[PDB]
Amino acid sequence: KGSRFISTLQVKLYGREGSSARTIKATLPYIKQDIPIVIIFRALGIIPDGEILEHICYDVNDWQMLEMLKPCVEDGFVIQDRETALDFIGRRGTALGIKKEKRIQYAKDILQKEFLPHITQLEGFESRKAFFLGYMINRLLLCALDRKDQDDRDHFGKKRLDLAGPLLAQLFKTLFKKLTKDIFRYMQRTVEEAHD
Amino acid sequence: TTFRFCRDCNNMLYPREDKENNRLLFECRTCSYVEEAGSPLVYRHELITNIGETAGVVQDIGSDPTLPRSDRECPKCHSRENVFFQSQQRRKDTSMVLFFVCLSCSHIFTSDQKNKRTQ
Amino acid sequence: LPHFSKDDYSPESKGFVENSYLRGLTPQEFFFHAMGGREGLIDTAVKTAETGYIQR
Amino acid sequence: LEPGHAADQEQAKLIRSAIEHTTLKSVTIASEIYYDPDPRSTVIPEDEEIIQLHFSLLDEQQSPWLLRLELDRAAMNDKDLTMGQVGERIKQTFKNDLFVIWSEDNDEKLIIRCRVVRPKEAEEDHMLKKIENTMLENITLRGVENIERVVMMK
Amino acid sequence: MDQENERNISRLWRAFRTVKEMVKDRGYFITQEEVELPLEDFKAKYCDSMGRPQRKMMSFQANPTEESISKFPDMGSLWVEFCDEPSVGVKTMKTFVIHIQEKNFQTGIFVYQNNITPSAMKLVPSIPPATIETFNEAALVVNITHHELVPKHIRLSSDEKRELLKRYRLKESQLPRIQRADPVALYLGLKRGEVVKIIRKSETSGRYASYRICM
Amino acid sequence: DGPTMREITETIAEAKKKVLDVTKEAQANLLTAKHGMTLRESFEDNVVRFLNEARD
Amino acid sequence: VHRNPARLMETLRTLRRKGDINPEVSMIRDIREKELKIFTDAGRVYRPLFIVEDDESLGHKELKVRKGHIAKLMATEYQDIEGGFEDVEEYTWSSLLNEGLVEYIDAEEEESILIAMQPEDLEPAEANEENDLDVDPAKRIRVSHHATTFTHCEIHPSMILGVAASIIPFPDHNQSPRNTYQSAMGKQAMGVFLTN
RNA sequence: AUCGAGAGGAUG
DNA sequence: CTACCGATAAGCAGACGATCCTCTCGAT
DNA sequence: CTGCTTATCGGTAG
Ligand SMILES: [Zn+2]
Ligand SMILES: [Zn+2]
Repeated sequence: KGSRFISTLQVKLYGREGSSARTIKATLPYIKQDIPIVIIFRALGIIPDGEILEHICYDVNDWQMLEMLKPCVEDGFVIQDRETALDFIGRRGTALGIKKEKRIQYAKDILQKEFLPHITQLEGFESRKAFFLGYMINRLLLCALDRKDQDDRDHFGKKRLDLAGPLLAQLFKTLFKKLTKDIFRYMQRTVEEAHD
Repeated sequence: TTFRFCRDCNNMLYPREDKENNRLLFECRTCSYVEEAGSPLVYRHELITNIGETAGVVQDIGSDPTLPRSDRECPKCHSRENVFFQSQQRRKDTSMVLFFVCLSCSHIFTSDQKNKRTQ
Repeated sequence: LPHFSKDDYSPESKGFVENSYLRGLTPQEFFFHAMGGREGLIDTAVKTAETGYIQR
Repeated sequence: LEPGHAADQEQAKLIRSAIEHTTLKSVTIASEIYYDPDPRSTVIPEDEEIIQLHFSLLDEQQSPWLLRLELDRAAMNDKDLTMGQVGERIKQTFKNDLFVIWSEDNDEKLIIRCRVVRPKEAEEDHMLKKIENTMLENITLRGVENIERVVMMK
Repeated sequence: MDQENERNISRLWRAFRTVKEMVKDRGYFITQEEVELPLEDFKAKYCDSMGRPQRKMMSFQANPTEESISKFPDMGSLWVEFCDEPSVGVKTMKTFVIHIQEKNFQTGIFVYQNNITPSAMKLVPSIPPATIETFNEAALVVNITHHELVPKHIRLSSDEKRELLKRYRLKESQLPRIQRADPVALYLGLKRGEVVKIIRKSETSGRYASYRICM
Repeated sequence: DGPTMREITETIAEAKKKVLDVTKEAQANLLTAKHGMTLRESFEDNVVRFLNEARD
Repeated sequence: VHRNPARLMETLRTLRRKGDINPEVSMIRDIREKELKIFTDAGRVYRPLFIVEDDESLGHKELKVRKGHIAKLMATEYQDIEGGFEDVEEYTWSSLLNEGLVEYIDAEEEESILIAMQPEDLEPAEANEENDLDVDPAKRIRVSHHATTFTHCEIHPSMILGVAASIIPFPDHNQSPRNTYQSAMGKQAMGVFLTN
């Protein structure tokens, strides 16, 4: 019920089987490169290692899971603090140094809107999005170790049918908002005149 | 493997050799804390892995209707009630052995006549 | 199909039609033979556009 | 086959196992690192005499960190292989810069032990991992690269 | 490793053999007695006082058959050398050229064991009129023309070639073509212009003859 | 023929049973894998042939 | 998260079967993954079907809809034929959907259930028959019920078909691609297309 | 007449 | 024991995608 | 489910 904001997120796993060190990163909307996960969590509200791993892995018994994550941590010892956890997420412009306190407030709301716009899109929610981002990771790995199958794409329960109703909807909505801004553009041309 | 974390700060611990008395110390690159080691085991790879085979087993499994029901007996209790399934570990070169779940008691056993098992 | 248990690699489960065209297929059988025959029409539909580009 | 032979299967089997590619990787249960300090007395109880007969006191160092290798009693039957032939192709790879021990096929547990050696930035540890990496995907045991499953068809 | 000292020698022996077959096939003079030299008599005669195979002890010149002059008054003087040294820089290149330069040969074959440095390949063709060639032991353990799918090729002469070009009224371009680096075309050693003739067999008409110009 | 129709269903029944044993075997880890292919690959190949030979 | 979905599930399924929770909305309990997904999205496709339940007292495991239900169902479809002078009229389809006898099942929820095929021949008792004398030689060979812990049961298999396809006589005696042809031609035959 | 879309026929 | 050359392994991009036929509909 | 361009790797020469 918030139009059609198709904001698509991907969590990738770099390097193939038996490679040097397999590092985990993610694609975020309105951002140039990919970003190590450990930076993302710190940029949310979770700071310390081992607390990070509690959002991701759920059973502190099964190690291989854990031994998978050494590469990521060892990639984030360069950012340990709340504040500049978002300094790395500030490559939007070519040295927007004019925004040292504004790039943060550019990043701060990017994790309000562009990052998982469902779940919620308000202010006071960070542990809501962490447990999830940290559940995508439990899946992405629960597969790379080959403990569960890949996801099937032609499964009929994982697809919907855009009927006459919602067809009209995504049309009428677009129409109405066109007419709505035909009013504004007419109002700026009254007072101006009286008018009536 | 089982590696460990520091108190106070709460991060990961990275190994170190004691030059003098020859022993093993972990520590965080944040505060300074340093604890002694337990087992000499620092790293482990495993290419052929016996775990992952039997996941998702609960105390609420003898209810799922989509699982098949056989005429085995538990070598401990003796109830001909049980449910079963192949290796949940979806690899290509895996084996076709069954894993049964004693319902009157709660036990776990296999159909593999050869190959020793420790669960 | 949801008319079967899990982990069942027997003939009937995995698409062997016991019955002949005369005796008549059964419900599951019907549906399997369906998935099959379909592959025919699929190929001739979209594979020919290659077998005909080759010729050119 | 060579015209000199024809229906001698035993000949073909040889050629099969002189051609087929086999990496150290395909015969490894698990690789692992340990802190073993006392060279003569190991901290592990599974390796009492290895380590008990080696007979190194015929000459007669050192290295701190150790790297163990469990092997699968399984693929020592199909692919034709002996512990020795393994060990040799290992040392032959690096040359005179790492000690290497092992047990006999007769034993119940097949194992390898290795230790870096011996120059003269500490951080000695990370790299040791990139040896056990090179050790798996890059070590030939017998046969020609690019070749896989080789079939005995008549 | 005492078997890897025993195979290394055996492979060197078939490579030796294959070099012989090629030299005579260019048009030079070798007995079938010299080629079919058993593994015995080679175990000694070419090693040292222990069993280590001396390469410098194999090198030999080569003279054409009295029949080859009738078709090629040019072909006359060939020399082959083997080498102990694995890596061969610009320093080893200086030695061999100077050998021929004064001996006044025309063809220089050099069989190495591992590979040649690009600092050595730079100073190869820059010393005419004569020409030098090169081959990897590992690519000469087996003779390639001694294989089914390969038919026999026959270098034909200059005054000869003009005959093909008149009696099919062709232009140089119009012939089919063979590659300089081509396995066979090296096995004989072609040139910019030299034309082959190929006597392949056929299910249509017993024998069919194709001609290829070189590139 | 009635005598034949019977004989056909009985020539499917000893070939649906020859499959139950090749499963019954593979499931107690006695089924040796053919050189160069998976244990599951030699079961699959096995059964599929058991059912084709059954029809012809 | 929730602890003990033993009862939490059963309470959800009880209220939908009464009609309290909209019969559209679907509910997927996952034992072997420890998950519970509830879906309310628009576009899910679903279908019938009947319900089965061992909740029966002196009569093992059986279907819910009894012969008595069937009667009140035809005492409706005949009632509005001859004497339709307002003689207390009721008992439609939606009456079933509320008395809890039919459940709208979508594809995702189709993963957790064990559907039967033939109501009668799929839970009567043993004999058995298979190779046991005697039967009709000329009739077809059916799988046989071998698993018995059913939950649902299909309405009638012919219902897998479409509008054009259900025109075909004995489609289960035809080679499959043929029934697809007739489907395309049935739409190009000729007759009465509307009475007006 | 021109540009644009969709449905159908023949190889199944 | 450092810059200049050169030669190769590594990684983004392209221009193709059956023949013929019948009809209907909306558009600057 | 590619020929061509861009990038980082070793070789011998200032
Ligand atoms: Zn600390
Ligand atoms: Zn028990």
